[PDB]
Amino acid sequence: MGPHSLRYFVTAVSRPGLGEPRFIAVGYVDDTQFVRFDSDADNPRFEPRAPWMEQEGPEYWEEQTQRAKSDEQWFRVSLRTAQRYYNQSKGGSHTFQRMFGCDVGSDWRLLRGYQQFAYDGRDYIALNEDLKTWTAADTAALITRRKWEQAGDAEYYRAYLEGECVEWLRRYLELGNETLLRTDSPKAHVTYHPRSQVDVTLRCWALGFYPADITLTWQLNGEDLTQDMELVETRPAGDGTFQKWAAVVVPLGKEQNYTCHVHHKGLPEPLTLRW
Amino acid sequence: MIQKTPQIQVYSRHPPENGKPNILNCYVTQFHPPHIEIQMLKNGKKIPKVEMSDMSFSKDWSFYILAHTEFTPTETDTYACRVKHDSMAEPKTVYWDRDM
Amino acid sequence: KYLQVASHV
Repeated sequence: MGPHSLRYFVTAVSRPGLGEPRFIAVGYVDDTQFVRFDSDADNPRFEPRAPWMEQEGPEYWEEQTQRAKSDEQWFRVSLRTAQRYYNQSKGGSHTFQRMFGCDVGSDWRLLRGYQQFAYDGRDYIALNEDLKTWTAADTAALITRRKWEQAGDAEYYRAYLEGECVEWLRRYLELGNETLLRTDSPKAHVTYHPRSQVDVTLRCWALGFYPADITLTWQLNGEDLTQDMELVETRPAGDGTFQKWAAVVVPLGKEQNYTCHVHHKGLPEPLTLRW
Repeated sequence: MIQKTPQIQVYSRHPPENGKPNILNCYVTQFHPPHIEIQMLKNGKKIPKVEMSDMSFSKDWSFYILAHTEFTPTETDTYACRVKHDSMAEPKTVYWDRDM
Repeated sequence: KYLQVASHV
């Protein structure tokens, strides 16, 4: 069946004196965004962001919009509480984030579930892998943890992660089976760039690949490098595929000694390129 | 709250060819807090029709966003992405380089 | 499918 994930990334940011916090939730299947909710609209609604979601009927959008609106109120409260727990100066913008969702392996049994939270960009509380206990990041989040233990909330999240989360991931993969599920293998090449009288930069490119995960490295004679290698962050092309490059500075006349290596799910055998 | 300075890449969707229509991307990542100002420029002038992705964040909580616009590389035109962010004591401009 | 947070912080 090969692995997949459903994930939501949710952010609220306070703007004191200038209105209610701005709240945005975005949903992904694997590396593909498919839904959003943004509180900055006259009439905010949960909305499709992938073609294959557009034929979900109105009851889907209604239910999801109700859940997102409840979350919006939860985030407003949490921003206020966290500020009190951490004894911060009033005024000032703060952020609360949540990331949650499910991964499946080669069956419809949940491989891993997530329910993690962050305040001001740093861990606050997260549900452990057992889906039974909580890791509190500090003594402020310990207050929250005791509240959530007494409520039995781990059971609530466990039920979602094992049930409805995986059910709907399954449905999304069917709706977008065409585009999700594909593997676009990287097209690779090396470019050559004079640097000085003594050396040159060789740059090894991987273009148009999906999914985003890839390994791209240079070697000097079968061994990984004893020198600096520039490796840029994997980056979106905009059209649903990804790009990456790795550059080495090498002495003139020794260009043939260096090999670029590309590993990706969509490649029968790893690629080896040489200038 | 620890501020994280945005990491910026400016690059084309397709390998650039002079005179051929393309898309210029400005991918800004690994920043905090989420308020950010991104603009793209051609020859030092703001480009007016710039689309932005919905902002999201990575596993490590840091925010990212993709800005892009239509463009046509030529031998003499130049392109840049200018980013303002609270982590930075002034705006950061990154010029498009067809080798990167 | 989106799930709202059960309890307050």
